[PDB]
Amino acid sequence: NITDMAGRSVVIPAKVERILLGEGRLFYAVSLLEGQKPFDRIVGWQGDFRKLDTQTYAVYKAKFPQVDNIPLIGNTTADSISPEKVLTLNPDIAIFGLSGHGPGKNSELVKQLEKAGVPVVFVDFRTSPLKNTLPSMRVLGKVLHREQQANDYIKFYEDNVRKVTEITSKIPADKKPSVFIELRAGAMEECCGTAGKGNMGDFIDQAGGNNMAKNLLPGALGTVNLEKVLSTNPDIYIASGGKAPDNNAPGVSLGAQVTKEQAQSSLQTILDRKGINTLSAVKNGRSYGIWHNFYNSPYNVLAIQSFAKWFYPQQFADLDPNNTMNSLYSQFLAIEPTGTYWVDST
Amino acid sequence: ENITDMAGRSVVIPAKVERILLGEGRLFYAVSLLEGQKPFDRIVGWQGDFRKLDTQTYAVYKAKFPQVDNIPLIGNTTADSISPEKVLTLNPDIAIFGLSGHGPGKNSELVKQLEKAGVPVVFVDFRTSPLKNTLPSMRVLGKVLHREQQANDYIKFYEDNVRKVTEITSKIPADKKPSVFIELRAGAMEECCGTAGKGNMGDFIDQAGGNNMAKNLLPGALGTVNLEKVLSTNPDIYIASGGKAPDNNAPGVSLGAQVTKEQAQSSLQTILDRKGINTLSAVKNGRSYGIWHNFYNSPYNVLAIQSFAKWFYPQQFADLDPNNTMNSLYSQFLAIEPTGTYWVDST
Amino acid sequence: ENITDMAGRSVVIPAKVERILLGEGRLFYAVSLLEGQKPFDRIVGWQGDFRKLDTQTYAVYKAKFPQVDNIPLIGNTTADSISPEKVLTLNPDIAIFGLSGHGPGKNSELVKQLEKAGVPVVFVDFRTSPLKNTLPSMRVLGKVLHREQQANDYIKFYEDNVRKVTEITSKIPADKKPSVFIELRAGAMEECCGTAGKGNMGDFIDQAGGNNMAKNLLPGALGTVNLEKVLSTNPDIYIASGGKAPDNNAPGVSLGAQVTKEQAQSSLQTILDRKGINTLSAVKNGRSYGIWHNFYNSPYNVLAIQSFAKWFYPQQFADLDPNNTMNSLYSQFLAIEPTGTYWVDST
Ligand SMILES: N=C(N)NCCC[C@H](NC(=O)c1cccc(O)c1O)C(=O)N[C@@H](CO)C(=O)O
Ligand SMILES: N=C(N)NCCC[C@H](NC(=O)c1cccc(O)c1O)C(=O)N[C@@H](CO)C(=O)O
Ligand SMILES: N=C(N)NCCC[C@H](NC(=O)c1cccc(O)c1O)C(=O)N[C@@H](CO)C(=O)O
Ligand SMILES: N=C(N)NCCC[C@H](NC(=O)c1cccc(O)c1O)C(=O)N[C@@H](CO)C(=O)O
Ligand SMILES: N=C(N)NCCC[C@H](NC(=O)c1cccc(O)c1O)C(=O)N[C@@H](CO)C(=O)O
Ligand SMILES: N=C(N)NCCC[C@H](NC(=O)c1cccc(O)c1O)C(=O)N[C@@H](CO)C(=O)O
Ligand SMILES: [Fe+3]
Ligand SMILES: [Fe+3]
Repeated sequence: NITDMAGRSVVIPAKVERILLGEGRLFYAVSLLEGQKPFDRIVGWQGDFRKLDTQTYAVYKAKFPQVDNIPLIGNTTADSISPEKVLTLNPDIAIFGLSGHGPGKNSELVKQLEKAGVPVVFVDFRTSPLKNTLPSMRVLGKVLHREQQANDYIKFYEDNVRKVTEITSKIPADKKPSVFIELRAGAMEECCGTAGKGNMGDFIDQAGGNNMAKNLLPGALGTVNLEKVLSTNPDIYIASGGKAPDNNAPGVSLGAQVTKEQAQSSLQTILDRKGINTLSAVKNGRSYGIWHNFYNSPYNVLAIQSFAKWFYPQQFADLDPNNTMNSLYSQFLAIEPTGTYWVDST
Repeated sequence: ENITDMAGRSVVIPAKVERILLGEGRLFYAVSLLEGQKPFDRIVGWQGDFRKLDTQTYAVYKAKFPQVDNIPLIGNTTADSISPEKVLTLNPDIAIFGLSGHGPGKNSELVKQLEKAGVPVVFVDFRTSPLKNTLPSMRVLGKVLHREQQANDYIKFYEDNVRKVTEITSKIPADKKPSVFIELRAGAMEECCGTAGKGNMGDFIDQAGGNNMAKNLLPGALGTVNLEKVLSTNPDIYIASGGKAPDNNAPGVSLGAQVTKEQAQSSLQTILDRKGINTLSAVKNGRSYGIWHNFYNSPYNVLAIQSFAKWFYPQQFADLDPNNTMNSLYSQFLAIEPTGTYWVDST
Repeated sequence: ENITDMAGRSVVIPAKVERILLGEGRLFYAVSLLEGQKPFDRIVGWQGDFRKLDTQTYAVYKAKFPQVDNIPLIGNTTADSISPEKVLTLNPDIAIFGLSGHGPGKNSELVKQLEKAGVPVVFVDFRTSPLKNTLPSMRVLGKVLHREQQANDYIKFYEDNVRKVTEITSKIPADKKPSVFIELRAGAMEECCGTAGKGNMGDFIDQAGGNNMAKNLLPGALGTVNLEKVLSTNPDIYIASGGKAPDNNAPGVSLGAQVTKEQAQSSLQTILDRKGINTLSAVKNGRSYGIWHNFYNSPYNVLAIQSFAKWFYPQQFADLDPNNTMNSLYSQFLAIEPTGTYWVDST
């Protein structure tokens, strides 16, 4: 038996072959365990990975066209999941997130699955990445019978994060740069989405930054008004996005099918917005883009490294997130790394 | 032919023993010193604490003895989870229990049931009063299990290896002794900070010539002291106990048979990086250490008394090496090979 | 409604409060700023520290309110002496506790008992982290006791009176600051010398633009530094805290509601005449002072921050008078008349 991220006891199945993904992008944690056979044990998933990660999807489709035939249990919201379609896939395990675009610990679907005799595991990369990322992988390892892959990934992760924390854990608060992260910048109805005590805030903390929204918000995600950002006038501005290159909607283009030219061109649009464009950080060129889906992925060590190099350029001159990304893919994944997951303003 | 156990009770020695019941699984450690190359041959069943709270030492014995998985578990990790029915159907001819711990005590119903069933019960203790009880416990186990030679051999080994410490620390006056705080299962409890009073690992601090800051804060062998009380006392030496497996992302110190030094140093450091702890003088000065938790209930505890002495007086015990003591212990008495890290220093 | 206390815990605000339990008696000081001319009307019971460790302020309130003697004492001066049974039979509708001090903390059993009984518990702090916690504590007490107006009035008063200091001392560079040692309950402890680190009266030294010599000697808010370490550091300014009653022949500094300037100066001098202390440069040069100890846990601590700034930079704060601040505090908020000596200079 194991304790999941909701504190609940889960009896590990003897053999797993029918994994249900409550949130599609929980695939990222699964991908680190399944080696060259990524989709072999997925009976169905939330449609967020296919619809909100179109780039990473297309790359896996070109090498694995059977991905199109994995059933979508819903669209991009917990409320759109048919519990009936879920149960007819006869899962032998269901992986859910404490938060996100899929069911949480108190949903009806979780109770239905408990009545059906199906083990449910809660992980978390989104609410409390710092507390939860590694424990989540340890647990997924045990319940999916991929302890070796999991232990390998934890060692890789700890080592690559320790490269940052060995330095930033000793830096005193008054020497840290102030940071604002604008999630899905440009692309929300009301500006400005950001992270508080949690989510990408954990990355700012680890990378030795000072999140200006840490004390403005009670939860992991929330909203701060444009004028509050202008008034705080933080040292460093970071925008997250995952927009596909050939999408004329507002947002930052980043992901597997994005070139540096397009990442720079679209970040600039984001930085040219009224108000934003007068920020000291934007004028001084301390303005950056990070791929949004790192907000819910155990690949988040790539962002902690990208934030650290932006917060202390020379102290992390020698650190290369692209090499960490390449080591990750070659050691663990079944596709080749492409595209741009981070960008600096021209 | 009768013996007095650690509960003051007389126990008549069985003519032949072949079905030993272990009230606490980790009481196996005392048994292992007697059974030579046939460690599990006489164990009918045991509490699940050894298998579930000592996964590393378990796995090593499993690789050499896969039949260990088939020894029945009479419960999980608490006295209240033991089914007395499963116990009695194993038809034990002796039951070994601890005065304290994760198994039944002298006043439990199960002890009375066993007395009604005609089964001798022996109380040992390595946990409440290690200094008073460890050697008497082994003497007794020797007599009731018909391994007097092994027991007497282990007592001589133990006394000699402890005397290496006490010859020096017994002459040191109180005012030249270091203040010490031991945080049991540091990082891994709900509320900080577990420790030992007059008993348990406190006995080891006493013997090794240290001054346990919790000796007078607590009435019993185990208890709790608040973080702020530790900060305020600001002791010269900080020690954290743990037994966490390397592959366990829960909080705590990794130590045991399957732990490397790098793993032990990295995980001790996490423990020392916690708010409050990290401002301790002992932590800043590098007088910060890790000890394997299960020494809190094992006659192998001479290893800890030695590690403490070398931490309490580094140069006066430069020449003492607990690893040589462990290697001699294993080769003389056990059926497995010593591996892993049972003690670590901070870098 | 709901609020966040000083332990990070959410507390549901009672609709009406009429039975306040004080975990530490001297938490009364925070309550007194809210209750106007009816100070004791809503107190069901309190720790005995206010009555036994603040005999002077007690006696003054007794002369105007003799019913104070009938408020139940839930214990003496230590968390361990509180009967949880007597507490629960008072049927409190709220309990106010301190993160630290002579009453229960966030992890005590009594706090859990009260949670089981359906009684809201609020943690405040004037003692561990006065700078971070004093004003947030008052805002919170305001909300849960339905005295938001009084609380907001006191915060404005406090901020303004502290700003009179910080406007000046916040711009002073470290190398122009005087070194300071504060000896808590000077002369009156078994082992010299109690003091404050990064917290407690240390926060006041920081705000008043001083350099606390124990800031980096200690991990916690309170601790101990040896006499010789003080002598060696030989700080610019020496401060002794006390609250001893005039007619008490025990050692310590006399300060409080019933102490005259001459009793405060005479008793400070005894404290400064002690072996070792009397060779300090600060003592010989007359930069030696007394501060009333209970400011170590009171939202009236703005009086200590102001007394400190005036000792640290006499001419820059020539025009500042902490006595006017106390009188403005008493007249605006309290139900008694200010008397006695809360601070003293050596002649
Ligand atoms: N399209 C919707 N109606 N909901 C979206 C899903 C869940 C929601 N998402 C976010 O708040 C969010 C914020 C910033 C950036 C993102 O990518 C986001 O997905 C959400 O998290 N809701 C909370 C509270 O209900 C939760 O599920 O815990
Ligand atoms: N809690 C909400 N109602 N909205 C916040 C999240 C929902 C929605 N998110 C996306 O469209 C999205 C796209 C790519 C990756 C993601 O994680 C996403 O969450 C959203 O942000 N909607 C905007 C309007 O488009 C909004 O509601 O502000
Ligand atoms: N999981 C539980 N509910 N109880 C655990 C077992 C019994 C308990 N153990 C400890 O207190 C303990 C403390 C520090 C370190 C350890 O390894 C521990 O096992 C226990 O000792 N109970 C006391 C009193 O009930 C006793 O048996 O004497
Ligand atoms: N007496 C108690 N109620 N708790 C303390 C002991 C119980 C538990 N112990 C262990 O997990 C354990 C592990 C390895 C070796 C041991 O000897 C153990 O006791 C424990 O400490 N639980 C924590 C919370 O999980 C706690 O009590 O706070
Ligand atoms: N009478 C006792 N045995 N203990 C008193 C408990 C409060 C204790 N007080 C001090 O340490 C103290 C030091 C200097 C000056 C003072 O006026 C003091 O009251 C205390 O603070 N305990 C801390 C740490 O244990 C706490 O409760 O967190
Ligand atoms: N926690 C401890 N063991 N000692 C520190 C404080 C205990 C005691 N305090 C007081 O008597 C006192 C008086 C007025 C106001 C306070 O806040 C007080 O704490 C104390 O100082 N004890 C002395 C012995 O006299 C000591 O322990 O050195
Ligand atoms: Fe989202
Ligand atoms: Fe235990």
